[PDB]
Amino acid sequence: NNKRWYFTREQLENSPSRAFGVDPDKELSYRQQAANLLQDMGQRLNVSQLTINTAIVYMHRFYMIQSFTRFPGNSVAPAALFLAAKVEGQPKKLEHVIRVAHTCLHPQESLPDTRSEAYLQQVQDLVILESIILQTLGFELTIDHPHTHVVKCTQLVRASKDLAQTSYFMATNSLHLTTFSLQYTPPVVACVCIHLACKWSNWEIPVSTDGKHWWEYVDATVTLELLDELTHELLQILEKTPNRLKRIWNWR
Amino acid sequence: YDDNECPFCDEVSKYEKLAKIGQGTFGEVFKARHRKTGQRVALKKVLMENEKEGFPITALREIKILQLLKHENVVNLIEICRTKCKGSIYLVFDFCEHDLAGLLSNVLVKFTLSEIKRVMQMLLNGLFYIHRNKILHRDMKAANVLITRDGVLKLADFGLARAFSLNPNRYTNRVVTLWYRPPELLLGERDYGPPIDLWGAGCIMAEMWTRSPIMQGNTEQHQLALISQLCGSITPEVWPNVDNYELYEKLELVKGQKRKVKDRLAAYVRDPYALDLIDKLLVLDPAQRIDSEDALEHDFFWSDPMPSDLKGML
Ligand SMILES: CC(=O)N[C@@H]1CCC[C@H](C(=O)Nc2cc(-c3cnn4c3CC(C)(C)C4)c(Cl)cn2)C1
Repeated sequence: NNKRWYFTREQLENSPSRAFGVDPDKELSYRQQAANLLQDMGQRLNVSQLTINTAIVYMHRFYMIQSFTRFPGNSVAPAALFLAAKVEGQPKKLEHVIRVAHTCLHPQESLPDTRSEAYLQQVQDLVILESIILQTLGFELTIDHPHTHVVKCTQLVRASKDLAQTSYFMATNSLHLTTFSLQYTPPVVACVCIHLACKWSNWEIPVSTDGKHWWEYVDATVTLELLDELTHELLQILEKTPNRLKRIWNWR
Repeated sequence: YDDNECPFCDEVSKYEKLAKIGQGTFGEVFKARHRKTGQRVALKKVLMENEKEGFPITALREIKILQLLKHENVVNLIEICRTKCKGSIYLVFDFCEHDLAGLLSNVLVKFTLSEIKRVMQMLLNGLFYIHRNKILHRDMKAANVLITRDGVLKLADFGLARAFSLNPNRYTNRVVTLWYRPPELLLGERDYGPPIDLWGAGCIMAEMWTRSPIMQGNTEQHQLALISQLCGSITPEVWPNVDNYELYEKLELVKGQKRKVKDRLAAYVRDPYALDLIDKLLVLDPAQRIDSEDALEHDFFWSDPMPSDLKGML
């Protein structure tokens, strides 16, 4: 279904994890930790940001069905990434993903012997978990990211390299820091990102000859009221994220 | 994990297995009945032979392709089902009563020129769609062409299908069953495209009258030889730049063969237009081989008797 993986704020409040006593703010942190583990492993495995992003959506969706109480982020993240790398055509070997997941999670520990029963078991745990993910998502693994739509818009707005690059940054961070991917369509999330990037860079996109605002050419549902509400939410979580805004900060 | 929530993946037990229908060349295909509605479906088990890297990347590809392709002349994936040690996965498709290989191998079955036109029309329209969506079928054969009880043709078995693009492409040469394999592949091409599926369309078209696969080789050399005895011989004059990886580098080919496509089939076909289209499909140079678009435009589909609905048979 079209609305299967889109949820109301009330649906997000009454999450599987909430049913097992996880506070809303705790659940958001569990999601942010998983996205960071996916980014850390992804970087080490040398997979694309697209692959990492796909694995983050899997994780987000997975936890609208399953509870953090039953499935820890540190167990689901490696399986989600192993799956996403296969889906996105950058397959990484099972032994490889396991070795990287281990160093991220236990820097001081030493990987068990690849002949041990303890290692054979963690190999099996990943396989089992990948299968649980496939089934939770109901094999709907093709993800539309808003980065696709940002590229389209930042061109059909004639933005500086800078503006476009700031927007992609907003898009990536919206996956790490928010549940926008469970609430708003990628073209809408793309509008939110371009809007915030403009506000941050003091860039103003002029009104079209027709009298239409830029976003009306991207998504018909989109309103300035919503854009301002969503940019404010995203900016606040970004201000809470140390060194993240430094990345886009114009010091001149 | 024994007792885990799974709203979007139903257990295959919802369908009742009626009969195995895939034992020849393929793995595990069953005809089955929805236990509540009676809806007939086909269940294809995802095979876990030497699967050391979790869920098969091959199956992920097929599923991705099946989910993308939504067209009247392409098989329809209804859903994916699980089965609550180790436990299987099934691809569920709407059931199709017949298959082209079966109807053709049946002496009692008889097609009019009008219906043959219709069959080819649906087939080529399916191919146009899939190719337009950047997918190569790569396994064109009568047995992979299905027909519903309502006379609707569906392209089936996308297990070998793959997405294609627009420096050179290195696609797998281990593609297409031998009898239906185009010259390009037999000459070692890895940067191929939609024309491979059209060569297969040609072989099937000719099979609509001959009732038997026109070129039944035993090895790649035998196949290449058989092709030469029908389509003339592989010449840089006939096929510009053919002289590149073989032709001379072993692959001992003929040199005197002359095109007999229209002469050898002249008996069975009789209709001029049908013979002309087959001749344009079984073209050696993939670049000179007609595409689905132009094939659909061919006078064969636009002259009397015009294409008609399938009632032959039942
Ligand atoms: C017992 C019985 O009734 N026998 C009939 C005899 C005529 C053909 C019919 C059939 O094959 N029907 C079918 C098959 C598929 C399917 C899925 N995977 N593959 C196929 C056949 C295949 C060999 C191409 C591999 C689908 Cl999707 C729908 N209907 C079965």
